[PDB]
Amino acid sequence: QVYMHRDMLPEPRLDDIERFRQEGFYYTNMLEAPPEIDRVVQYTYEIARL
Amino acid sequence: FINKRIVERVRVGQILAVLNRRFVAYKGKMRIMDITQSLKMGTKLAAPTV
Repeated sequence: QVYMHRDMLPEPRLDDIERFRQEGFYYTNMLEAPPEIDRVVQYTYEIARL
Repeated sequence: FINKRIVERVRVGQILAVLNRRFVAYKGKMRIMDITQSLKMGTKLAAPTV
């Protein structure tokens, strides 16, 4: 279950430094659930070669 | 007797009357390559033939 998809690195605001520090902000590329099957395009070697 | 026009006396006004053949010539930018040597067993097509 490996997918290619264009996404963006988060850019959170720093209006209050200490409150932002108190929450453990982090980013990951791990998915909570696979995407909907109707928005996935399936590629194979034959189609890529064609 | 042969029945061919090998030698003919012509007037100077008819010298250029032999220009009646069409020639098609490639321009200098074109390249002519012989690809007969590429007929070797161990190759595969991107889109296989039916």
